[PDB]
Amino acid sequence: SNTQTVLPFTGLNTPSGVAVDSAGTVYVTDHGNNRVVKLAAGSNTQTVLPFTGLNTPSGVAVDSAGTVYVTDHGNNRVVKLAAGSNTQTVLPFTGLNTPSGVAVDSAGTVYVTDHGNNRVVKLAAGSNTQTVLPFTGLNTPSGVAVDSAGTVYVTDHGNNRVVKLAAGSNTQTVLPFTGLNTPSGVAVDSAGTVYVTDHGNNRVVKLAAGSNTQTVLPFTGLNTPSGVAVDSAGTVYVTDHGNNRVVKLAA
Ligand SMILES: [Cl-]
Ligand SMILES: [Cl-]
Ligand SMILES: [Cl-]
Ligand SMILES: [Cl-]
Repeated sequence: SNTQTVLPFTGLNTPSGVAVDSAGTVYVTDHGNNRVVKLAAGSNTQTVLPFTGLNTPSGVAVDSAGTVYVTDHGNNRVVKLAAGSNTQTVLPFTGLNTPSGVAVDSAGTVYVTDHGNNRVVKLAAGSNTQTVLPFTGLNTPSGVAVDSAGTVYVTDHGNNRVVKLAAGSNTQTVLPFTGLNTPSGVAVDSAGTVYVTDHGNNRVVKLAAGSNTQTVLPFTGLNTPSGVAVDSAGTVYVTDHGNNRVVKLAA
């Protein structure tokens, strides 16, 4: 599609992350209002998720159980809320510094871009022991995504590039995007196509698995886009950060 739609959220303030679940419900970190909002497909009435004490939250993810995970950026912590629960829990990460993105794989492993420490950390389901992933040379990494094969994709924000690590690998590779400015968000769909918010160029770009030629998606009028998600139908959702809105484009 080249007809973008603005989702009917209301009262957003410089939103920062977006996630979409298997039913098409959209979840947004409403960064400047210290809250997380949720909108079912076809609804025009958002709700606010009952997180507690968030400080300029940045990243959001939703797992197969519908549990919502948020990087509570200003509190140096990651929290999660089971669907229909009113009580969040704090995940047992250690040493985080303004965390910025979060992803969860099919095994429940939680991946976090530990932004201010230039690293990516992960926690397995039920574990208290985080691991630092063997990326190298990251500058203020800003988004993370993980595909069905366990390959981890990271927007290396300060180095204008996207890197990936295959499961079990100790050596990253750089994806062949071109011309990125301070990339923020990243998403990967079931076919392995990688979508990136090219933050400083006000555009969203994508790269099919095996391709060396990116495509620019036909969004218009974006301002410093900040997060991206893709649903099972291939619809791409972007937090249009500087325009206080969320926009989508069917494939
Ligand atoms: Cl901001
Ligand atoms: Cl901030
Ligand atoms: Cl930064
Ligand atoms: Cl910005």
